[PDB]
Amino acid sequence: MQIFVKTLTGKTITLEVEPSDTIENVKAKIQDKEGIPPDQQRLIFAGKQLEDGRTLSDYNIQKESTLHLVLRLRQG
Amino acid sequence: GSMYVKLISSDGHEFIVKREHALTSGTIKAMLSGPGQFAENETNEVNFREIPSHVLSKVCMYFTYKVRYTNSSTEIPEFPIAPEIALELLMAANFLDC
Amino acid sequence: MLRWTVHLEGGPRRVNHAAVAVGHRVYSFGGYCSGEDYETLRQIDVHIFNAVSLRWTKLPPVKSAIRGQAPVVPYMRYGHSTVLIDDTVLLWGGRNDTEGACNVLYAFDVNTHKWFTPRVSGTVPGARDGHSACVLGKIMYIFGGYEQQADCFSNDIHKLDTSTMTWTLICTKGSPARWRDFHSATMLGSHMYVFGGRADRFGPFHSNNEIYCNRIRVFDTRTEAWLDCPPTPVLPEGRRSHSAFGYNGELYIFGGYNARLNRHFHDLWKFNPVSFTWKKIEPKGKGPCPRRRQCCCIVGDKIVLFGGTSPSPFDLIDHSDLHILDFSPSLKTLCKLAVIQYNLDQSCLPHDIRWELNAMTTNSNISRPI
Amino acid sequence: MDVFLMIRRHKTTIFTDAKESSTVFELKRIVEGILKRPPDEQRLYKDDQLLDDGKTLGECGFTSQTARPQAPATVGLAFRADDTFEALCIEPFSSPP
Repeated sequence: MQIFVKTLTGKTITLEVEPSDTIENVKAKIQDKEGIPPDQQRLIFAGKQLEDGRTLSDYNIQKESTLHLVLRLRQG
Repeated sequence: GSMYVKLISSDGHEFIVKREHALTSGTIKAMLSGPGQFAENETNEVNFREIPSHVLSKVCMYFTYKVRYTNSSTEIPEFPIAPEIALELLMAANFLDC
Repeated sequence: MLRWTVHLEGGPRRVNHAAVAVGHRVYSFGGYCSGEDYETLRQIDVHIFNAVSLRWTKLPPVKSAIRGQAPVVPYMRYGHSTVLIDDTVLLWGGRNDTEGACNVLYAFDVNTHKWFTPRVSGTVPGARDGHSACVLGKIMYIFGGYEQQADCFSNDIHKLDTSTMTWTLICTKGSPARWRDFHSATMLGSHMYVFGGRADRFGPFHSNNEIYCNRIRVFDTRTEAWLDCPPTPVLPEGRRSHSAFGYNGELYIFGGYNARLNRHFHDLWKFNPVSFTWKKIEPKGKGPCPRRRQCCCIVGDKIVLFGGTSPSPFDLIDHSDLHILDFSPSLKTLCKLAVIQYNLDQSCLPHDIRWELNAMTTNSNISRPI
Repeated sequence: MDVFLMIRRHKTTIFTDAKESSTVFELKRIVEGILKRPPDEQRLYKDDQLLDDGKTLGECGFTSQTARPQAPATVGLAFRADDTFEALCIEPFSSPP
């Protein structure tokens, strides 16, 4: 399957991901496609912050879904 | 002191300007408060043997502009400075501390 | 009238630094820069801008005071705050990429350049970044920011009484300002004016409901109450990472960033607290490109504005430049600018004037262009 | 609202300001205080146009938009000489290179 990850600015990343992948796994995939370390990433879905332990199925994240990505504001 | 003071250019033009406005110049302020400038020994005038009238007239306009627009916050025209006067006006402003 | 009179390059390339003016010299501490190391433990940095000579310098590293004891100095960080009280800079908060959480108060003597960590007591605020800091007398007020351990926006005010080095979480009255970070807080008289910042529209937690504040909030330090404020007919766009400063009794905000609009700013807005009104101000001259999280410090009637981040001409750049906003340009200043603009020969000017012209047209040597 | 003026005679230039609504006669009172000649011994001009005591500065063509502090408007001044008035004469300022 595929999911989308979008920051509030507008950058959109496509990820080919398994439904059994953890949130930690998704952050690792985001680092590969963009070079952003996982500890600078925060993922939100339907208003909920995603825990690194749970997986995509645990949060009812189906296909074509968009996750909201928040980054550490090192540059304010 | 007197409401107005007299500033005389090297070429003998006399510019009569408000004392409050002339105090924009640190140099003139010091001159107007120079030794003995009291009672009937107070001259209320300054003679600039090295500033010509085309420069001193612009300096006086700067005084008026500075006093009028101090603490102003609305869009105002800039103070115009033509290329042919800029060097002389810079030397006059440095000498006058304004 | 107010004018951008100086634009210099070659300074520290920093964003999310913090700075204070000590007389005519601006002390800038730390901050972030793309491509540089914020993971391994390093000492924080101090650069000094002399607003008379218009030169940047950098202080040397802190050495160990006694053999076997580590140098006393904050680690390199960004998102911290600095305030000045008499001869002492108080540096607090901020973070780096790696070392988790530091809420240790650091003090820096502006004359000896010695750092120390005064022993504090009371309710120490949790470590955070993007908070505001301001002072009234010997009291430092910390508000807002994003708490590292609690993992939330804050709307607490913690005051530090530097006479006893005692922290207090203020039990405020009135409706508190919304939890937020990268806002500003500016003391005019005894009132703290809080403007802007990133926030969430439902609570203190990130929830993909991010908003940019523009309703000014006022805290009276005397009664320790948030005030009910009148509406204003006009107001700036919401933004974070503007700079705020109080000049001649009025609040000014410059620049910043609104992520909903994806817009960087280089506007200047004036808030008069007596009439309680906003006005947009247009300085003469070019001035800085739109940017965020620069620092601004007041030197007399001039604002020294430097650093920050802006879209490249994620494609962001960090700035090494510096701008001076002159609220009251002298004729000498106006003429120097004219002589420079018209490219006139300077060789017949007296040497004191030529020194000033040279000062305003010579880069420093802290950085080279990226 | 406020007009900024240079009142000029021979090699004398008075920098002064006034309201658009103030009168030519009020301007003569300013001149009287400085140069010690009463209004009846004064003629004031906008270029070649003689100005009447009872007219306001706005009525004479001066406006705050056209008499700004950094570019004041010129008012010519002539004094009574003996039986008659002297010719209006404004000596030019020096010239830059």
